[PDB]
Amino acid sequence: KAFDLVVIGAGSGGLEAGWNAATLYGKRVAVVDVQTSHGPPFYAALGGTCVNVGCVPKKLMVTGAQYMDHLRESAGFGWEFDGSSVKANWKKLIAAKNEAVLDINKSYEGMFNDTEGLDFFLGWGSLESKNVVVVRETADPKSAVKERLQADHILLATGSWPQMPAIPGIEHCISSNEAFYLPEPPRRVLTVGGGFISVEFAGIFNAYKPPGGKVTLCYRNNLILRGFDETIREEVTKQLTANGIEIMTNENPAKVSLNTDGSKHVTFESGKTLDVDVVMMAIGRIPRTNDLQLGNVGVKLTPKGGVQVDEFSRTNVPNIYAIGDITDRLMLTPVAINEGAALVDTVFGNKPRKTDHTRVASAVFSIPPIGTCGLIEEVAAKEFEKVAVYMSSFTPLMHNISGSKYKKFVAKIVTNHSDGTVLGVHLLGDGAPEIIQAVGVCLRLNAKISDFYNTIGVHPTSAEELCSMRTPSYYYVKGEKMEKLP
Amino acid sequence: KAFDLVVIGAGSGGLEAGWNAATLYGKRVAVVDVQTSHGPPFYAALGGTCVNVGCVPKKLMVTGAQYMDHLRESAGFGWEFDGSSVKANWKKLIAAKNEAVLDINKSYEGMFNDTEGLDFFLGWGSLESKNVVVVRETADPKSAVKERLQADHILLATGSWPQMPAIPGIEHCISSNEAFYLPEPPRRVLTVGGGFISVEFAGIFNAYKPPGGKVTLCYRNNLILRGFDETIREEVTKQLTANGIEIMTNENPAKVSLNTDGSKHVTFESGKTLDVDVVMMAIGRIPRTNDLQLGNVGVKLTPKGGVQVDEFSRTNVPNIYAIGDITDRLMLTPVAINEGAALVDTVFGNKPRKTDHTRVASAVFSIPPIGTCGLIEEVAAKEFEKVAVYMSSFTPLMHNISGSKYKKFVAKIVTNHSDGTVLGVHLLGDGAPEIIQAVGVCLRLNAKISDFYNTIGVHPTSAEELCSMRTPSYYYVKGEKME
Ligand SMILES: Cc1cc2nc3c(=O)[nH]c(=O)nc-3n(C[C@H](O)[C@H](O)[C@H](O)COP(=O)(O)OP(=O)(O)OC[C@H]3O[C@@H](n4cnc5c(N)ncnc54)[C@H](O)[C@@H]3O)c2cc1C
Ligand SMILES: Cc1cc2nc3c(=O)[nH]c(=O)nc-3n(C[C@H](O)[C@H](O)[C@H](O)COP(=O)(O)OP(=O)(O)OC[C@H]3O[C@@H](n4cnc5c(N)ncnc54)[C@H](O)[C@@H]3O)c2cc1C
Ligand SMILES: Cc1nn(Cc2c(C)noc2C)c(=O)s1
Ligand SMILES: Cc1nn(Cc2c(C)noc2C)c(=O)s1
Ligand SMILES: Cc1nn(Cc2c(C)noc2C)c(=O)s1
Ligand SMILES: [Br-]
Ligand SMILES: [Mg+2]
Ligand SMILES: [Mg+2]
Repeated sequence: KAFDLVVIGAGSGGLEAGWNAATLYGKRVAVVDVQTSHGPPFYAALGGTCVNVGCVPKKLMVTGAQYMDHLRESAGFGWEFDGSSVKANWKKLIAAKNEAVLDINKSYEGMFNDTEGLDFFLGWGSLESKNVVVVRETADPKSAVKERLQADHILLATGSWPQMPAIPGIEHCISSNEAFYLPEPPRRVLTVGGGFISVEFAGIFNAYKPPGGKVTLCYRNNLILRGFDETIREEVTKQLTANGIEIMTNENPAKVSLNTDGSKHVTFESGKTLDVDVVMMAIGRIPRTNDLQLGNVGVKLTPKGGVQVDEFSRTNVPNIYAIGDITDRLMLTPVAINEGAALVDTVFGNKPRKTDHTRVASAVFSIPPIGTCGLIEEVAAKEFEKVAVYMSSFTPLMHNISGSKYKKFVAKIVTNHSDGTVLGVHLLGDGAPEIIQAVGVCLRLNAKISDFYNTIGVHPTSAEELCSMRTPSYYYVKGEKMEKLP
Repeated sequence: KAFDLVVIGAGSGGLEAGWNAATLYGKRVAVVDVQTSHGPPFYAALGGTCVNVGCVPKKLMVTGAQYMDHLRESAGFGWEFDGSSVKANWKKLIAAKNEAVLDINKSYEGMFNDTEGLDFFLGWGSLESKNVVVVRETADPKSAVKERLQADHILLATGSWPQMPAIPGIEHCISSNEAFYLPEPPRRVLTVGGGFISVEFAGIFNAYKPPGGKVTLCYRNNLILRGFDETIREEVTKQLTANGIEIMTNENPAKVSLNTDGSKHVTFESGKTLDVDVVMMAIGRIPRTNDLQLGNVGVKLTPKGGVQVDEFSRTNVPNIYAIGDITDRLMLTPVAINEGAALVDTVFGNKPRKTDHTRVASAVFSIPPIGTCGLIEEVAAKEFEKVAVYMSSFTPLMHNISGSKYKKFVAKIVTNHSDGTVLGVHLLGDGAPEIIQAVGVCLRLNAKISDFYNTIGVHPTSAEELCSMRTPSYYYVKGEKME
């Protein structure tokens, strides 16, 4: 019942911290989660949000959705078929995804049993005191104590949870959590939000919709994918539109009612209406702090609800740390993992290390996908006197043959024009997520535009475009956009 | 007519050199090629081997061949269709490829029309003297003179040509050149060679073969793709086999005769026999120096037939340079292009530059594909006291669902273990050619394994494997493997 480390949440960050502590420093670790395998009622489970209702299932489902493009595109390369026999069996996709996620759930179970002093506890973690975690049967603080855990160090890794706008008929709407388990693919769906989860799911639904189906994505402002490169935001919008997805910008649901047939009558703030079979809210995720009872030990939260941390993932309470989505910064699995590894190398390995939250490669499995690392030009332009933008945007040849002429590949490099240093790389097109990973290493090594253009291309690839840009397309000078320097 | 530079071969390296000399250095430039557009009789043409009968068309045809796998694999993700109603129309593929190649031919035609001081001449270029290129009607040096071009500077850029073994019945065999123009897809095809062209064409033929067809690849040695990472060589063998390609290793054609029905009767050195519709020789490519009459100026060749060059692409004759495959070093379009730029910068820019032929990212568009940059471990292990190998090999999750459970993604990093410097990165699996490009930039920046494993992964990707390897799988210490 006494542990070097107690971790609340057996997710991306929590398991990395847990496993590393146990196996790298022979430490004694307790990991708490509410559920041992994916799905209702708690959705996240052993493995965390990414494994159960996140990156893993989403990617399998986006891969499934990609086959709609492959069938259509194959014809240009001489593939012949009756397009009339083509059906997208959503139920098969969901059962395959479920089997894949369950096997990972079982993978982690074996990990805990096989591993000395690494123990899993089922139930709800909360803080009783500085050095005691209590595991309860429910999220209610009043429920039975399954366990009392003595902790030299406590790690909070409870991640995040979908925010559902408090509108009349929100109970008719789902989140990404329920999207993973729909028994049937919606004919008509409204994905609410302009971020990666809304965009990815619009893609998935668009491929699996029954005949005369329609995917509508709404976003409360003017242009989806805030924080992404502007060229890419406008291009993804076009390419989603080109593939039959209806993008409603400057629109936001005001309420939902059930029609008598069980469909959803959506009324927008603008007064517009839309009938859909599914309303999926993806307007944001919020740190899961409530249920930990942070009032009991005085862990400080931010003006946004995230556990306040320093560079070393330390709370205001010594021995108590927080990593991943609960910190409400970059909500990415590899960041959570990095923070967990760093924390344990600091606290248990006597090798202090801080996660670098700059120059993080990330992706959107939009169709087609985004791969990005480092600063967008608007952000670079406020920090640096002289910023150069290099841009190549063209439909690759195979997509002239495929018939998908709308699939422009976009490659942008943003530099500090004073020394050539690459500040950001932004890709839109097939392969972008794979291309961008080694770009992350390049940025860690402080690569300049001349390091890219002096490297010999791999031909033929989209990636070689990154090694073919020698001349800026335009600049920002003291924040001002212009074709040419003074 | 008088030119600052005459370029023989309007190819990857020749066009880079010509354009750079004309537009960046304001030189007057002549370029010669034997054909204005792709295909028979001379196959390569304006644009070079890559455009006409290489990288460009082959990548399109592999993309086409990849849909066979997308067809089968879609079913695991719930796609449901009439499997018996699906046909691979090779005629449509070839027509789509031809239009794509012709469009490039035409744009090069336009580039010559619209670029002042860059002139294209049609026919066969050779050296009359050290400042005179003669353009003639045919490869025969007694053929009619079309032009005589006075040249301050001459660039040899004629590329390479398929090697055909002097065996009985060679005339009943084709090379990659003819493979691009087969009117119908062969039911039975033997690809001869373990190199990238044989492997890539085996994948193309395998996808478009008519019902009950069969692709056989034969190679003289024990394991295909010599020069590639050994783990990758064994996996690509297994993955080709799993997709119905017969890999005949330690086998080589002794002779070919025609069966009565016009099919090819192949006799292997081992006595073995195989009847096929097509025999594609992909056993090598040799520099195209015969037709250049280099004996007229005394340009030094190797016994191989390549033009010998210093690191600046200089022949033993001043004002005569060679770049690209004719130099028989690295036969890649981007290397030829790099050599052309470096030469012109050197000669016309007084900006002296040599192409680094080390740490060049390359690909094989096998199914699945390879991406590689830098040294394989066996090579590193001879040149370094301590070599670490970081290896990750696993069927990615999507391929458990797709049913292609044979599709292991291999990621291998080879380091100098004394300081962690990455010497080589070798990838097998979907995306590998796209992943390896920015790896080339890493190796230029002398990336260490710690630069890889301290970089935060993009998830979920195959590429993140490169950033998830903290601990060597095994070592070479003074040439010896130690697990
Ligand atoms: C739809 C979707 C798609 C995504 N796609 C990607 C992607 O492609 N790439 C990417 O990098 N990221 C992606 N993410 C984000 C990624 O899932 C998260 O950043 C990551 O899982 C956060 O890790 P963590 O360690 O913060 O917590 P999580 O992995 O969320 O783990 C939290 C765990 O804590 C448990 N828990 C919560 N409260 C308690 C309690 N009181 N007691 C016990 N256990 C508790 C939960 O059951 C859960 O298992 C996606 C997210 C979603 C929702
Ligand atoms: C099937 C195949 C696939 C390939 N795939 C790839 C790949 O994916 N990626 C890659 O990087 N490389 C690839 N290559 C290699 C690439 O094509 C070559 O390395 C590149 O084209 C060589 O460029 P170059 O300038 O040396 O010559 P080339 O591009 O071959 O140009 C030589 C030109 O000279 C002309 N010529 C020859 N003799 C004469 C003469 N006497 N007078 C006038 N003109 C003449 C020819 O008509 C030709 O246009 C492939 C090669 C082949 C055969
Ligand atoms: C720094 C930057 N971040 N990103 C990607 C991203 C991530 C990760 N989460 O939200 C956005 C937007 C950019 O494109 S600039
Ligand atoms: C017709 C259909 N058959 N397929 C398989 C396929 C083909 C053929 N090319 O790309 C894919 C993917 C479908 O997904 S509908
Ligand atoms: C150095 C290395 N070069 N390569 C790729 C390659 C190329 C290009 N031509 O022959 C080989 C083999 C490796 O795999 S190790
Ligand atoms: Br061998
Ligand atoms: Mg245990
Ligand atoms: Mg001209």
